[PDB]
Amino acid sequence: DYVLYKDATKPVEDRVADLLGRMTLAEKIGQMTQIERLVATPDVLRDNFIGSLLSGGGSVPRKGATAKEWQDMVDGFQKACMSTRLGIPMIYGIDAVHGQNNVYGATIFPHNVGLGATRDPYLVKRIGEATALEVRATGIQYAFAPCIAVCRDPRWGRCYESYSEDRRIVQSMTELIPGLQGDVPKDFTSGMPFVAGKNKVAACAKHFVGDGGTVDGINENNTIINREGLMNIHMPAYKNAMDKGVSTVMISYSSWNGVKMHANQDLVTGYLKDTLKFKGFVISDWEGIDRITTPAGSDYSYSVKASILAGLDMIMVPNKYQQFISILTGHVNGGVIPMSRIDDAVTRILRVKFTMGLFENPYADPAMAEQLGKQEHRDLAREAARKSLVLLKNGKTSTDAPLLPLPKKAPKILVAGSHADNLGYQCGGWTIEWQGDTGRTTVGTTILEAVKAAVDPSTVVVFAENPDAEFVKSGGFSYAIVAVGEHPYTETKGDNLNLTIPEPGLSTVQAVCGGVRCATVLISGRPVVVQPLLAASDALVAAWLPGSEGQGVTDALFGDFGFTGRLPRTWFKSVDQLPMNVGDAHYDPLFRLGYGLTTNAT
Ligand SMILES: *[C@@H]1O[C@H](CO)[C@@H](O[C@@H]2O[C@H](CO)[C@@H](O[C@@H]3O[C@H](CO[C@H]4O[C@H](CO)[C@@H](O)[C@H](O)[C@@H]4O[C@@H]4O[C@H](CO)[C@@H](O)[C@H](O)[C@H]4NC(C)=O)[C@@H](O)[C@H](O)[C@@H]3O)[C@H](O)[C@H]2NC(C)=O)[C@H](O[C@H]2O[C@@H](C)[C@@H](O)[C@@H](O)[C@@H]2O)[C@H]1NC(C)=O
Ligand SMILES: *[C@@H]1O[C@H](CO)[C@@H](O[C@@H]2O[C@H](CO)[C@@H](O[C@@H]3O[C@H](CO)[C@@H](O)[C@H](O)[C@@H]3O[C@@H]3OC[C@@H](O)[C@H](O)[C@H]3O)[C@H](O)[C@H]2NC(C)=O)[C@H](O[C@H]2O[C@@H](C)[C@@H](O)[C@@H](O)[C@@H]2O)[C@H]1NC(C)=O
Ligand SMILES: *[C@@H]1O[C@H](CO)[C@@H](O[C@@H]2O[C@H](CO)[C@@H](O[C@@H]3O[C@H](CO)[C@@H](O)[C@H](O)[C@@H]3O)[C@H](O)[C@H]2NC(C)=O)[C@H](O)[C@H]1NC(C)=O
Ligand SMILES: OC[C@H]1O[C@@H](O)[C@H](O)[C@@H](O)[C@@H]1O
Ligand SMILES: OC[C@H]1O[C@@H](O)[C@H](O)[C@@H](O)[C@@H]1O
Repeated sequence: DYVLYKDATKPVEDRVADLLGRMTLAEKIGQMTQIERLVATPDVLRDNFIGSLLSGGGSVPRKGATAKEWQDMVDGFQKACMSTRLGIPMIYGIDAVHGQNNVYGATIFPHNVGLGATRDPYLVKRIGEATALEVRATGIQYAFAPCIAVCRDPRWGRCYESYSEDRRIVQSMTELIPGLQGDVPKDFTSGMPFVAGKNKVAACAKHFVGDGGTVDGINENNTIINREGLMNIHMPAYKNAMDKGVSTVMISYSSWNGVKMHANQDLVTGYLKDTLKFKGFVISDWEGIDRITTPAGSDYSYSVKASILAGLDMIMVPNKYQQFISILTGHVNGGVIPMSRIDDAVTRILRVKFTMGLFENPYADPAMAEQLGKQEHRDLAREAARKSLVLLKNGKTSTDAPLLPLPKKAPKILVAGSHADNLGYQCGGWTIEWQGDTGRTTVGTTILEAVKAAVDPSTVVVFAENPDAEFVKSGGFSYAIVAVGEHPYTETKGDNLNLTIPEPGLSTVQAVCGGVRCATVLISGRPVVVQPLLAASDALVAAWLPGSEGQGVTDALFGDFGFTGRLPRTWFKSVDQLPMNVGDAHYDPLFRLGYGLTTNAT
């Protein structure tokens, strides 16, 4: 007879209910299971009725794989899922958090902290739009973004993933969501999931909640704050996310007052689901349920019970799916987890899948492949990088000539520093590899290449990675541009109690600026100890992690555009002051939140 769930003209809620009523326990638990492409095979996907796949950081089909290679991979998995009895399409997720950043040749946008510097939500919406297109270029339908953490301590390894220490700025930047997913209809019910169709992707507000509030910025640790503080600082942007129809929410590894977020029924069910009326699906973080226990994974049976009873809908396993499925099945057969809980998880997963059009377009569109790295998107990334730059100093004394903007025509100029010609360094973490990497890892333009592309043909450009003082004094240079800063990092590898840049960095700046007027470009995920760099430099720019389009930097250095970025975080005098945020009783910054010098276009 007629099968209502397969009928594209029927309302989503009717299709969900029709399909849910047909499913076995195995088919239901399958929908709740998300696995790594690394453990996926056609038989695994078919036999376990798997609901979702992901690529973790650096999980790619081949080094340098084309958009088509990605589409073929995703479609191979989909074909297996579509061959099950009910033919429920899988959804494939990835960390597309500054562009489609795992993919070779994808446009890499500035990381979130630099976007916060722009104070430009429409720019961020446009970045969401371009990112959706590059993700769909690779056949992927689901991006684990935006990170709406409000980072309250820059010692956190993920501080660069947070738009600001100020929740109001994070709130405004939730415009990423309708960029990724499309604008919701007039009349939209807050908390319903939304994706416009096959040219958009499902978004994910993460990581719920207080991931940016942990003690001493220790990643995955305890956020110790009263309910009023949680609701005033860490929660607000989730409500903007509900209003904008975010499709999914990912749970944080962190704890709130000692309770694991992955086990917190009060917040996940009581608050997110029952108060905010969230109707999309709630996903774990990677091995998030394993980490409820200490040691992690020491009581996986408890991990499954605690997380599923808390209200999580989809588990990012991501590897040991057999153990997950077996344990969850046993809990349901034993009456420990009720069928109502399973039915709720599956209703939410199917709701997102039907809403986004996945049953109508389960396969990739080969005509989208050319969206990857498209020049228009690179032009956008270049605009964003330029807008993100914060000018901290432009002259050593109030009476010096301003150094910036620099002249494009000069006899001889010097470009120097470990970050001047290093694409990997300028992109930072979550670029190609999970932790990012060094050197030419993708298609882009380094600061050195941007300088050579910008200057008059008569300008001789000399590159020296780490010149000594005599080299500079003898070189006959008009000025120097020196780029230094942090190496790429992600998650706990970025936790850092000293916040001092690696050497050589300061030593290079001192050698260069001691011999010729210099503009220092600081590449970092966060404020770092900066007084010695300032003391040496004529001009200093905080460029954050500007991504693949290094011409964004030189657009401002050479005065094609004026500097406009403003600090989205407090710049501390000393790490012993931390945590120290705008509005604090004792607020003694080196530069306040909102500080930024300006220039005018030449
Ligand atoms: C402030 O605190 C931070 C965080 O705790 C700390 O930085 C970390 O230091 C660790 C050692 O103390 C280091 O762990 C080791 O890393 C070895 C390899 O490290 C290189 O490659 C990784 C990526 O694979 C980078 O992240 C590192 O920055 C480092 O990169 C190299 O750095 C040199 C010097 O600038 C450069 O010339 C190279 O080109 C560059 N290489 C690359 C590929 O980019 C590893 O093999 C060891 O087994 C060990 O695990 C850890 O990586 C680092 N984390 C970072 C930077 O995010 C600071 O202390 C050190 O800084 C490093 C760079 C080094 O110079 C140490 O001697 C410093 O003490 C702390 N600062 C202080 C205490 O003043
Ligand atoms: C030389 O540089 C000056 C400093 O940048 C610049 O004056 C600024 O111009 C900008 C852009 O027009 C002004 O921003 C606006 O401020 C409004 C009032 O609050 C906002 O409602 C606007 O939205 C806009 O704010 C920006 O929105 C985007 C976001 O990303 C930014 O962070 C945010 O600032 C800004 O207030 C001016 N600042 C000051 C101190 O005056 C000069 O531009 C002048 O000439 C033109 C371009 C015109 O816009 C004038 O109003 C402006 O004063 C610039 N001079 C020249 C000759 O180019
Ligand atoms: C926040 O971070 C702190 C610091 O990492 C966490 O405390 C640490 O927890 C680990 C257990 O995961 C402890 O390691 C264990 O130590 C015992 C010795 O007592 C040893 O026998 C075990 O094999 C294991 O290595 C570690 O000592 C401990 N450190 C401190 C200073 O307490 C803390 O649990 C984190 N909090 C949250 C909510 O995540
Ligand atoms: O080390 C590889 C894996 O580690 C995980 O903890 C990261 O979150 C994944 O993105 C990554 O694929
Ligand atoms: O790679 C999937 C997930 O891995 C986790 O380790 C990170 O915390 C998330 O930000 C990421 O989306």
